[PDB]
Amino acid sequence: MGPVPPSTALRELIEELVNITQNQKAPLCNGSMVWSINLTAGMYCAALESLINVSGCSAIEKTQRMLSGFCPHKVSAGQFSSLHVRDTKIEVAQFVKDLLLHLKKLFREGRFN
Repeated sequence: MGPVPPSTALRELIEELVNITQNQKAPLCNGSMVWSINLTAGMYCAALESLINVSGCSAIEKTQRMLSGFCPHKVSAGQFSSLHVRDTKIEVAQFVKDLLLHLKKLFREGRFN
């Protein structure tokens, strides 16, 4: 069987992300907040580096693997690409929700990253 197609991976990613945030009573991480990013064609690469700032949260380790599948960006806790602007940090729960609108959005155009 060949790898999972791109559109199929997005649906798998959207369904899994929704499942862990819909049944969440409180922030999955210890209230960890992440830097806001501009949602653009490089959402997976930009979103990944912002998450590299969250450690100890197993609930998102799988998310990190799936996001990498869309962005071969090996980012280290020392290398940063989108955190150039001095924006404010936001709760991870809100970060996923804001990203969720864009995830299903590319599905309508079928243009995956």
